[PDB]
Amino acid sequence: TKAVCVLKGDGPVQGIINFEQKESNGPVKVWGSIKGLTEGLHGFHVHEFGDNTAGCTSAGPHFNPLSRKHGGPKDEERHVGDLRNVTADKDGVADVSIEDSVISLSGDHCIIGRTLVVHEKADDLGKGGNEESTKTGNAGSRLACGVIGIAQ
Amino acid sequence: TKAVCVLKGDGPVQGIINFEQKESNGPVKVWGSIKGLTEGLHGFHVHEFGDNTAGCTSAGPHFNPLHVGDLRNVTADKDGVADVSIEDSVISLSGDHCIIGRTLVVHEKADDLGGNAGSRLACGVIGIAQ
Ligand SMILES: [Cu+2]
Ligand SMILES: [Cu+2]
Ligand SMILES: [Zn+2]
Repeated sequence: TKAVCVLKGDGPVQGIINFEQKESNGPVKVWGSIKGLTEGLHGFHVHEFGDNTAGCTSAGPHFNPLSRKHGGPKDEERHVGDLRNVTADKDGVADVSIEDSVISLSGDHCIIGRTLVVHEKADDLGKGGNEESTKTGNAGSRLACGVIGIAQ
Repeated sequence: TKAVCVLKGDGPVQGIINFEQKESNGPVKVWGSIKGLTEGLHGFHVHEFGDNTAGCTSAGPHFNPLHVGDLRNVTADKDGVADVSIEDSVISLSGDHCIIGRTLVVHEKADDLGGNAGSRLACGVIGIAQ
């Protein structure tokens, strides 16, 4: 399977992110770039709904089919949608090259038809000592998003 | 099971289309509106790929896993608005005819039902809704 997402938002933030899974239960490669970002770390998650009728707001919460706590490290408790942080350079460009073992593009709990979101602030990966850390990672507002679609 | 699609293009054509399927073995209800169209019939199809990196062009061909994406035509009234109210039992929101993650496209011309529908005016990726 291959998938793709066009990220867009109100601001200068935009990008394209590609997904590829060679085998049914194989790792998913996630790669592309996002620009218009402030230099530094930006939270990066799959959200539950592929509903962009009210912008990124209508995407709902982090995609969490197992009803677990927010995280990031793929070897510890997380939402399925938790993809940690992207890092923007001095020119505001975040080149993305990730391999994730928890998301999938087929079978149970796949992310096709859901929304990819890039955030205002860094994701604390559920490591903070506050309630918000366990829910959102304190990544703040949604800067750009798009629906994840099947690609050729 | 519910889905939604925001149709956009590089012209005036735009709309929102909703999909609801209460039963996995039953019909999908398709409803919404599209504005900015020329009066008359317009091709209305699910295309294979939910790839909008090149606008509607990257959506690929008419969706056909066997066409399954054959939703026929919408009718734009004289004010350029098409009211969409469709029940289709060929498309699905689950299983093998699943259209989630694919692209809904509205066309310049009428689908002659056998498809000569012309340019892709607006499109969007079909996403899971609450
Ligand atoms: Cu998020
Ligand atoms: Cu078509
Ligand atoms: Zn999370």
